[PDB]
Amino acid sequence: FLQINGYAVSRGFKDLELDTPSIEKRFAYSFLQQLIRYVDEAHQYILEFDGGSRGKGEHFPYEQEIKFFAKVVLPLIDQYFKNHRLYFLSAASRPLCSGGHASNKEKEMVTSLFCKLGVLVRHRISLFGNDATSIVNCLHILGQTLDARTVMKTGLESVKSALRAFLDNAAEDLEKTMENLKQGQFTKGVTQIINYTTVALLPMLSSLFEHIGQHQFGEDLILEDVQVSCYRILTSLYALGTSKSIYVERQRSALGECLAAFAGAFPVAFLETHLDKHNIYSIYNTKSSRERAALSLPTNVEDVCPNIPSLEKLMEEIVELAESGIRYTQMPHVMEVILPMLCSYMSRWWEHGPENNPERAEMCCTALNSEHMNTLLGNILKIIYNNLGIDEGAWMKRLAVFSQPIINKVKPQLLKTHFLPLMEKLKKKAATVVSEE
Repeated sequence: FLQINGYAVSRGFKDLELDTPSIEKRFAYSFLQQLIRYVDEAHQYILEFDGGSRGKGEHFPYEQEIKFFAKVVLPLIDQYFKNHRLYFLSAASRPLCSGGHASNKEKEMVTSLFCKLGVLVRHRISLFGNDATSIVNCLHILGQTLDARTVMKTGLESVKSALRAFLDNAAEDLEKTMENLKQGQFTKGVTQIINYTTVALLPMLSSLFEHIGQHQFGEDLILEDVQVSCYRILTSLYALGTSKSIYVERQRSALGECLAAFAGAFPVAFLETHLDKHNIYSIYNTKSSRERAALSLPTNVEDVCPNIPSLEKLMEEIVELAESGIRYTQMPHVMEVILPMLCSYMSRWWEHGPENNPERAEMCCTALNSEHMNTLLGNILKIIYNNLGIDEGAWMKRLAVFSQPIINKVKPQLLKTHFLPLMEKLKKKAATVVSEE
């Protein structure tokens, strides 16, 4: 009857204010407020427990709080960042273009939570018994969702300094692992540091750097002193790969993948240091020797990676190994480690090579010629041919999956007449479990 008279029944009032652009009230914003506050709360508690445990206070005053943290906060973070992955990943770079700002401040708190979770996971795998796996899974699932683009171009200084302090502390801890396993090689703080490194630092660092390489985040992440932190990381990782000890023999497998991820994430040709002064983006050109005089830099291109060989010397060594065909046990170094180095390196540097830009050639940085990619693919093939039947292994498989990106360069039709011997030998020795291609 109201209708037929035309009386206009109306929504009770009229909106006085609408604050939709306010990022400060959104679900993600508040959720990360709460997550950050409980992470920091876990931090004063655990750092209090650091003094309580060595003292009389054996019984944990806040056992309920720490159990709540370790059994609720971490798995919910894992599930949330597994579900809403592309939400934070979209930074106007075209992923999830159908919609999906996480905003600048959301990405900023994501990165801050990442750094704070790293601070918590520092040297506490034993303290976080049976859940350090949960922490490190959270680190994987958050580092794979970082937004280094936005973090560097528009971020707040505490978060920026936290990210570089995180990187510097990781480099320092792994360096400390380096010298402590060098000096205590003859038969525990050193053992605890080694366990921390193997449990957390390698899988974490591998995940972070593969994420960076796949999202091309190294072009804006690693410029200012992050370059030198990464050089220290590379030198240490290569030194640990060169170290021969039963302590490292069973962690070599993760080391190769971690350093391959590093090579794919790092934006300056560390194997062609004789031509790095062609790189505009290089820290050596950006800050110059005038600031190397002030900074704690070796002021030299080659001496920053002394024990790391050059690209030409690496090719020489591994081709020589290709005709030699030694057994895996005699020298597991190059077999286990060196090939993924060069695979990731050349896969990253192929587009920065001169073929993609025939113009402005020879002022370039990575002289990776089609013959050079063919040579590296072919000598990997020859290695797998002359070492296929000697006890094989899963290192065979990871070699194949690291050669996966390299195969894209060589077309399958040109691959014939030198891949055919592999097919012929597979027909001759079909009693095998390992398969390729």
